[PDB]
Amino acid sequence: SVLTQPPSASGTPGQRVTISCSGGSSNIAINTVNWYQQVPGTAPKLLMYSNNQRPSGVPDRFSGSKSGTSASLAISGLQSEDEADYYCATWDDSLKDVLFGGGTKLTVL
Amino acid sequence: QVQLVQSGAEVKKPGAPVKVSCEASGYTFTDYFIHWVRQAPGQGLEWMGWINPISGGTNYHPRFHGGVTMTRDTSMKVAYMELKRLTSDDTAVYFCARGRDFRGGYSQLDYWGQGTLVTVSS
Amino acid sequence: SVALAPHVGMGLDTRTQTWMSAEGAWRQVEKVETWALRHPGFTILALFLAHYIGTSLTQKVVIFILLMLVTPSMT
Amino acid sequence: SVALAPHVGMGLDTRTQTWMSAEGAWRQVEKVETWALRHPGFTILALFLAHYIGTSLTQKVVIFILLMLVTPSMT
Amino acid sequence: MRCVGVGNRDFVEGLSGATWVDVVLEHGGCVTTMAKNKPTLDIELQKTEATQLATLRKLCIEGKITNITTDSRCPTQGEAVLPEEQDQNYVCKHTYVDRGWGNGCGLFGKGSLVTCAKFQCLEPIEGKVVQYENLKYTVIITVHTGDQHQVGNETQGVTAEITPQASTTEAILPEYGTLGLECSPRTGLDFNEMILLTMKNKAWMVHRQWFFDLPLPWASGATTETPTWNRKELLVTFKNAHAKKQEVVVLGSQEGAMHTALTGATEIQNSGGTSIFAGHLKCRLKMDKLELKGMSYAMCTNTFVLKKEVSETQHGTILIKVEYKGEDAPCKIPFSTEDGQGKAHNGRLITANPVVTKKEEPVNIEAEPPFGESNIVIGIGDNALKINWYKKGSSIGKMFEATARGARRMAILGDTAWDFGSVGGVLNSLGKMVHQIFGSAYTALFSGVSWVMKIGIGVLLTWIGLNSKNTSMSFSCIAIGIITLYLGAVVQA
Amino acid sequence: YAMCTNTFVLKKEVSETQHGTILIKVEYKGEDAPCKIPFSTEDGQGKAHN
Ligand SMILES: *[C@@H]1O[C@H](CO)[C@@H](O[C@@H]2O[C@H](CO)[C@@H](O[C@@H]3O[C@H](CO)[C@@H](O)[C@H](O)[C@@H]3O)[C@H](O)[C@H]2NC(C)=O)[C@H](O)[C@H]1NC(C)=O
Ligand SMILES: *[C@@H]1O[C@H](CO)[C@@H](O[C@@H]2O[C@H](CO)[C@@H](O[C@@H]3O[C@H](CO)[C@@H](O)[C@H](O)[C@@H]3O)[C@H](O)[C@H]2NC(C)=O)[C@H](O)[C@H]1NC(C)=O
Ligand SMILES: *[C@@H]1O[C@H](CO)[C@@H](O[C@@H]2O[C@H](CO)[C@@H](O)[C@H](O)[C@H]2NC(C)=O)[C@H](O)[C@H]1NC(C)=O
Repeated sequence: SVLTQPPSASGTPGQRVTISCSGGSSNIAINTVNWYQQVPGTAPKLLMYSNNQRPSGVPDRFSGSKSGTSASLAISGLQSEDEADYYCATWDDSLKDVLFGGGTKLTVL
Repeated sequence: QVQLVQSGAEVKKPGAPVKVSCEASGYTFTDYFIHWVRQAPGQGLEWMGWINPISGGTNYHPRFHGGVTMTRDTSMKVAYMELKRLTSDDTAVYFCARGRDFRGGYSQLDYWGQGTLVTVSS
Repeated sequence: SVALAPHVGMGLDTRTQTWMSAEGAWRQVEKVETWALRHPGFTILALFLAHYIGTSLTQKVVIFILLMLVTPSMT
Repeated sequence: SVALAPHVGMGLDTRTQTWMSAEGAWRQVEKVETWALRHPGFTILALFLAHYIGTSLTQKVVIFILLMLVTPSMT
Repeated sequence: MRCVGVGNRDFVEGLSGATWVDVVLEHGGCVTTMAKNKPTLDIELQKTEATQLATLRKLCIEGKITNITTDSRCPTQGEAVLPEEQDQNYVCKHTYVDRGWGNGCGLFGKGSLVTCAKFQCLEPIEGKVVQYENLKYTVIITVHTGDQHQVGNETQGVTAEITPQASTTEAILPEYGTLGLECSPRTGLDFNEMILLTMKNKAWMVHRQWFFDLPLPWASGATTETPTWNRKELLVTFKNAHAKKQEVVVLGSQEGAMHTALTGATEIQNSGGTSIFAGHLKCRLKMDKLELKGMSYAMCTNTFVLKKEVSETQHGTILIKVEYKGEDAPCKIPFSTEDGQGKAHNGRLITANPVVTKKEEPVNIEAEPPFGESNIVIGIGDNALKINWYKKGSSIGKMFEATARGARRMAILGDTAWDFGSVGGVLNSLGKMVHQIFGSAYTALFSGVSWVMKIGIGVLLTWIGLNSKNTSMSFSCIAIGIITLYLGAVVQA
Repeated sequence: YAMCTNTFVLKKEVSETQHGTILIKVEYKGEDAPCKIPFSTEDGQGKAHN
């Protein structure tokens, strides 16, 4: 299989918006998902270095987990500086390669 | 600190091999991975292949076996990737990232460099 | 380690083939064969033991075949 | 390897310790013993086979020990 | 119809008193059943899903020794302890080292030393047990309606799922009546001593007794994020160099080790819950309510054309795809078989009474012609059709193939194999009891003994019977030996 | 009491007791009056009472 996540829009007032990542029975349903956000034009940083563990990203407002075949991320208190493209990447074990997603154009008003 | 210089961006012509150097110092380079993820303009970034500096071979993405090659040296702690064939398709900036050897950490790309950029034209 | 003692004969019979029937059908005999080709020395000892313990023909041949099977496997 | 033919008994030994001696000393033996305690059914057949083959207690004992040892190690 | 030329499907004919026929539904294969007057039908088992699993004894097939510590004590001063000894994550042993004035101890001799290390786990391989409460089988029954898109089609049919609680089930058919199933899942495959083992994206079924004796670290399987692993010493290995110091290694990962180990296990593809394939199940067919569906219909007289050429299967079965001409009545196509220059009807029509429900869509008529020359007639008119076909097989060859198939079925299904075509009778029950006693004796006596040992023991037993004067013992042991050869040759499949 | 005339259903599975005995727990959904539970044992390919 292959993962596909949708691009979506949001607003600068704080609200829970869910970046859902959908996969299959061999790539993400058994393995740890990894969440990336990139400021456009430069090197993406890592947002979640485990399934639900953040190394140094904006704390207490970026938290998410995965359920079965789906992984999701939740952001709270999203302001304008959070304008970024969000990536979910999971390790595929059947094809012995990591499976990066197409990308979300998360625009915040 | 630990970082990757990734040398400087260079652009060439089709039908010739180009090289992208990628040095990461500041830590024991042997244990950790190098991933070489490509990123196209206005497109999502896809990962291609690991290189274990100590004993590792190329494990490219299925799209890219026989399209790229990866080498490394342990003394200078640098990983080399070169493009054996430049078509019109590969017009993007190629990255480096440190990866863990954990099964849950194959996608663990904690640190990234600047990003060496290469485009092809006449 | 765990690589030893497969449950080849575990007896949970099924119609479809197993995980690795093709290799596992012959891997043990392959090990014995490659061990024998590597080391010819044990053949003389096995022949000597069988000849000087085997009272009859059948006893001698059984002793020889068992000795030639056990040692490569016990290696 | 397939971990079925350990690099043992090559003769090129030295005072220094091997890669793994404390465990490889008893690995194969423990496999045989856990097999035997798990499945006693083969013991009856081995006893019969050793007993009805031409019987001098030397022959019976060696046949029984070999036959009970070979099947576990080489399944 | 669904079962045409697939997995050596057979046809079990005949019905007992009150019309129950016993059938064991081997998975990966299927059966068809003709009747005295009732329409034939084929049953195939598939997708024996098992849901709502429970996890116990998750093992660990990799290590990562992160923190290492050591301590020494002078000779004749007791064993040197280490503060990092009583934690629930450290594994170590005591070894002896020689100490001198060059090492800081005044007394010469052998001294104690320890080297303890924390043991992170990586890549756990969880073990899952299945309970009979949530188990579900699924058998698809297809009637021989002779549809255009019915041959070899895995989609057509009606699902009649069965559970170990509700054993009985009545499959509803489209205007054919009800079929009564009395299958018993508590026999056949036994999941009480079978444990599903899932690692990475692959799964397996291993006998429970064998799933605790394979040497690896194991844990409670409570997924509490801090598993305190029992028997950590087995994976980590200490090496002591020539006297002197002591160091610790990790011994890599056991991935391919486990993949090699599970040689005799089957495969169970788990995507949602688990979908255990390679199953086995015994069934009973209460066939009272099977309408022939063609009692009122009449034998039409219009001509018939065929779409594709006559074709046969592996068995004695030919598949004919005929089409009906310009008469609007949905009729009952008659059928007959003829010989070369004479007129003799012997070819059995394997399917039910074929009926052309609609003018446009063809019907797939399949039947069993006799050996040798065969002529086929597809109507009452002089110019209906003539299908001449030559069958290759011979009667003795057919009997030999049937005996081979029966022996193969007996090898896998064992004591319950008598139930496959069993029609209620004393002789089948007597053979069932006798073979059950003998099979219990045989499996108990040969348990875990592999195929090469089976064939060796068999040939040795045959020889010991070939050189004996005790006649009764000779024949008993030679029979056991021949059976042993056959089981050794057939096993692994 | 009278004998029941409606259906039964298993709330929980059956299980042995290392003595050759079963514990079948049955719920009676039929709204009718308290009735004696009918029982019979069907042997293999036989109607005999064992
Ligand atoms: C092995 O399998 C992989 C896929 O699993 C094959 O990768 C395929 O590679 C071709 C060319 O390298 C890709 O075509 C490209 O598609 C993009 C889509 O936007 C298009 O824009 C390009 O112009 C180009 O046509 C193809 O998509 C890709 N398949 C994928 C990614 O699923 C690979 O070629 C195989 N190797 C063999 C057969 O030796
Ligand atoms: C196995 O059985 C399925 C189930 O019927 C078969 O699928 C069927 O396929 C045919 C054509 O391939 C469909 O015919 C339909 O005809 C109408 C009118 O001409 C047209 O409008 C439709 O677009 C379609 O072509 C039929 O509906 C379809 N049955 C369904 C969907 O239930 C299948 O062909 C059989 N064989 C195999 C090998 O699967
Ligand atoms: C056991 O090993 C761990 C491995 O990291 C050590 O933890 C480090 O301790 C040093 C000393 O203070 C710190 O500077 C590091 O930041 C620690 N690393 C981590 C990841 O915590 C330490 O030697 C031991 N840890 C114990 C005993 O808890």
